[PDB]
Amino acid sequence: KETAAAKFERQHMDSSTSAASSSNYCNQMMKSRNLTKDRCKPVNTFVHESLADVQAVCSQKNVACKNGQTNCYQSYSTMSITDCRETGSSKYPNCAYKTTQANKHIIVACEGNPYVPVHFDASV
Ligand SMILES: Nc1nc2c(ncn2[C@H]2C[C@H](O)[C@@H](COP(=O)(O)O)O2)c(=O)[nH]1
Ligand SMILES: Nc1nc2c(ncn2[C@H]2C[C@H](O)[C@@H](COP(=O)(O)O)O2)c(=O)[nH]1
Repeated sequence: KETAAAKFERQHMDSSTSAASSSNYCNQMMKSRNLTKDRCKPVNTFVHESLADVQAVCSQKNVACKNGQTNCYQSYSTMSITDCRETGSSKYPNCAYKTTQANKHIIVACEGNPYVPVHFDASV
């Protein structure tokens, strides 16, 4: 019965590494986190920080979500992230991703008891 909180962690958290070490990281992780079974998800960001540090963003800078919701929050600090997005070649079910390492602020939507991230909105 996967909760939105848990779906966030499966799609976006990778606390086991400080950054993507190889150019194949997104192909391996998108598959292994189950993000290509229904379709190729076009864009997905992984965050290489502890869970507590990411959950804490829900008490940091309140901003508008891209869709106008008001329950989005931007990290005060940059975070280590991996941008995964489909390449030109990518075509379901043969998904293909480019791996880009970056240091950026994250913007997430939060909800719940506990009040935790449930959607990754953007990096800036
Ligand atoms: N839903 C969702 N959107 C993402 C995620 N990572 C980045 N984005 C969004 C932010 C931007 O709206 C868009 C990419 O835009 P750009 O970098 O300009 O091509 O993807 C993610 O993990 N989930
Ligand atoms: N609770 C909640 N879930 C959302 C929001 N936007 C997208 N989702 C859900 C739909 C999908 O199950 C999932 C997609 O993951 P993400 O890449 O984090 O947007 O997030 C939102 O604003 N609030």
